Amino acid sequence: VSSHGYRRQTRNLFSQAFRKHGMPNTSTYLTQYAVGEYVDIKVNPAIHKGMPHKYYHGRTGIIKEVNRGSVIVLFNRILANKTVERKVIVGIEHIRKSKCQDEYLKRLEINKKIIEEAEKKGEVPVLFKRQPKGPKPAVEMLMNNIIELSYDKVES
Amino acid sequence: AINEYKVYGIKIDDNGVVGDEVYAHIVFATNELLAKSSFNKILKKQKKIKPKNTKVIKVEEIKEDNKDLDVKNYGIDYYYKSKRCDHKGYKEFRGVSRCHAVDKLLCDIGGRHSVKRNLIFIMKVKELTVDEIKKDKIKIFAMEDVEYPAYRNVLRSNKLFVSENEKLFN
Amino acid sequence: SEERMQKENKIYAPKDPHFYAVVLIKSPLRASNKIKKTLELFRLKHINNCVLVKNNESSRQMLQKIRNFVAYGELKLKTLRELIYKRGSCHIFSEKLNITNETLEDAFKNIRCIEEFIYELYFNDERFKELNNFLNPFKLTPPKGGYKGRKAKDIIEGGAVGNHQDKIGELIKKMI
Amino acid sequence: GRRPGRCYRYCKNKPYIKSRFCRGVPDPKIRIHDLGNKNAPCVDLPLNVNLISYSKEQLSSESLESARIAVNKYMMVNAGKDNYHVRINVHPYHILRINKMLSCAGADRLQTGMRLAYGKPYGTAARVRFGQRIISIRTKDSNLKMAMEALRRARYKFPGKYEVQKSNEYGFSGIERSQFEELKNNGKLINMGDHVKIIKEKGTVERYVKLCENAIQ
Amino acid sequence: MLKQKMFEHYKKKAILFDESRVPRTKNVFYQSLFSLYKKVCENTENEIVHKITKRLTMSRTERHPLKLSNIIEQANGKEIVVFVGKVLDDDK
RNA sequence: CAAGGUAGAGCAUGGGCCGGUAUCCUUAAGGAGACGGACGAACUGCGAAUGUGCUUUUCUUCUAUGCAAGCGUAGUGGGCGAGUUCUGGUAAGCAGGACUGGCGAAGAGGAAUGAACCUGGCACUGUGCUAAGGAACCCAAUGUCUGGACAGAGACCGAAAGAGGUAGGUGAAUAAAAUU
Repeated sequence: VSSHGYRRQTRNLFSQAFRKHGMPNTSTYLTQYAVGEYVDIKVNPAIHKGMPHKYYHGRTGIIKEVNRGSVIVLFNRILANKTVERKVIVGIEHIRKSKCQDEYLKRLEINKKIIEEAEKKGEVPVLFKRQPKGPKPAVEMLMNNIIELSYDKVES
Repeated sequence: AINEYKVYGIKIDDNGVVGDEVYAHIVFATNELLAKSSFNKILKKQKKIKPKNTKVIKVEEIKEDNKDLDVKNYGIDYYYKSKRCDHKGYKEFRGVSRCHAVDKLLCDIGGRHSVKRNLIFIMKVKELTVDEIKKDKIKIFAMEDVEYPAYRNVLRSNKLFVSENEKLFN
Repeated sequence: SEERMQKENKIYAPKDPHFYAVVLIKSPLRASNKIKKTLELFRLKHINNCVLVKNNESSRQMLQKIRNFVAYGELKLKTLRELIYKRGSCHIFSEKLNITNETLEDAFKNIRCIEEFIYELYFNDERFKELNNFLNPFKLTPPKGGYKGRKAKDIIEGGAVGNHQDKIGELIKKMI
Repeated sequence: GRRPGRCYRYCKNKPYIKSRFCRGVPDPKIRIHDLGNKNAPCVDLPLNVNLISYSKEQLSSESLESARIAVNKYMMVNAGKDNYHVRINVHPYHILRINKMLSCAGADRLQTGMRLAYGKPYGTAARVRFGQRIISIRTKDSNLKMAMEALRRARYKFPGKYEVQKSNEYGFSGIERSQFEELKNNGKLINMGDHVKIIKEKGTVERYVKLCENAIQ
Repeated sequence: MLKQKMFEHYKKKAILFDESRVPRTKNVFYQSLFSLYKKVCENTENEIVHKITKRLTMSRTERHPLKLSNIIEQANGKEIVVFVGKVLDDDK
């Protein structure tokens, strides 16, 4: 039978990668955080204070409050077939800034131009949506340089 | 019945006609969809272009003339998959078309080796003169030297019961 | 065009069409919930239903999941006409109705006869959503003369499900 | 005595090896793997013949020992001691278990039936897969028909299908005969007993020179 | 285009009277008043009339009462106020 | 856009099997060895497919005969089976988990018969058509073409090991019809 301590089953998780042992780099400490940013959790096994519980490893959430050397992040979780919000305390050594909003922020920068012109000249924005890839395109071909294919390889 | 088709196709990426080459393939199959299927199969095994990066530009049927139904000799090079491995071989047939020759091979191997038609691959089909014939089977029929009588009886009428004194067969 | 092209030793291959046609061949009652949800989003509900779908990368991945239940392919104009004329019908919101001049004029302010409808549906890409979502799913009969093999095998294997390409017209023409 | 071979034929369980976790294991019956003229140079015994598996199963250490004796006795009588080398390729690392139970059962203080059923070590076997080389011979080219007949005798000691086949390779090198001759002439080979090392244009020049003075030619 | 058309339809249908609801009281004076409003609803789209007709069908507990001062507090500068319920005195 | 260490692949720290040329150390034995072959549920240097989460309707597609906070209150808390996989056991219509549909609580047509298999989800009538499975007769609908096969065989049916008969493929010879 299995046990139920705070760091159960973390032999693979919570171990350093090959040729990457030691303390964190300066960039870790010089990064500034703000309320409302999206942030991503990855535990560093060498630091023993401010570690989250291993369920949260590799998950992304939103910063709710900022303190001297730690952050409070909001998560959601299913328990007993219902949704529950959870507020997780994490030290700054175990977090990295998330990339999940990157494309959306670029798109907002384009929208922000159009939405002004749409008051002056038009009435409503064109709004620049994405579209999924359509059907295969048409082609005009010169028809020299033909290559033949054959079952010449007998494959003993 | 079996037919002969020739399929043509090119590579495409996020943009068109990414290579200036065109690829071709002659195939014996029952219809166009079974033809297109074979083209995809060969491209992926001899090169590495998967369907999402290909486009077929043309499919054409190939047909002979032979208004007088003249009889010709053909040799065929083939392989098939068994339980052990892949088996190569050569056999000779007679007929009024390349497709008539090919349908007789497919029937033969199914009869002799218990194989479904999709596990047989044709490598080459060649039309031959009397001096070219290698194996024993067709040579007597090619040199025009055969007559034989009828072994099977044939019914005279569609009726189920007939009078004892009537003629029954042929 | 074909003459001009051949007269200069060149081949022309047109762009793939904007929509596929889908027919529900076999029963979904034991499929998983993920399959059932996908069929709902394509508006397919009973055996021998037929429906039109936009050719697009999202649609092509939905079809990959349901390919063992459905026959699909591309439809030229002659067969599209026989379908709409012999089995077409429409709806406003919860009212089901026959395609008539009054109902077109009401729904689409500039389409007035059933021939203009078919023309826009085939040739104008940017109105497809509005034009398609007006038609109810087509209710077809089983094919005349039956199916030749075990219909649950792939078309390549000699059954009836999968991609029939340019040749779905032959299945639909036996089912109108 | 022993249980019949059908009890332990197929590879049902995960590998299980002698280790800190598993103690009180008996020694395997096979202990000797090479026979004949072990250190004969690669060039001197060109022909290679193998027993090959057409099955996926476990081979007991008792069966491997019986086959060794069978193959060796034949070659020794017919080929002569200095003309051949035999190798048995597979090693019996897997441990089998038994859940031993009393004959006078039904009632005892010992925990009877399927209570606490995990077994104790019983013996050992080798685990084998399709297309694997189980026994290998190298000899003179005159001894083809002899080597064939030697390996035939092993085929009756193991469960399942096995075939005797002749190789393209020179000796216990991995090199096809055609290619070997083409490298031997032109000076590229160094002898290392039963196999060869290939000289390449890779290191420092003074090492290259020192290697080449040692070549087989 | 279509997504907007759809939502604007749902929003409307969420306001309009259901026409398969009826008050449970055996009071014939109350049932008279409902009949008037019902016949007005089927000849109009005006949201105030629809809201009133839906509220006459709700239970005694759903028709919770208000005090005079709270009406004035919620009147937000209007002259006429309407309330499907009973108005009580505020002693303050 | 994140996280993961299974299948495959490998044997660089740790465990661990057999044999080694030159060379080296002693002996005049043995040992070491520039290397090859064989391996681990508690070995890893590399690493899938499928599955999981985050953002965006400023992203396709569907959507009101639809969702639904809150309040009151029922039954249930012996389960069993199929497909894919796993652990204990010589195994078991055996004992115990995981994932997606069932029978329980599911009729109808088909596998001669069968809780769970194939087709396919039931208000009540009438005319047409198909599925699965069939088409000498029992019993509604049957015939055709091409090869094999002779055993009171097969259509329903057991192993390692094998000769005999016959149909074909490939590779060796010899040839004054062919033959091995």
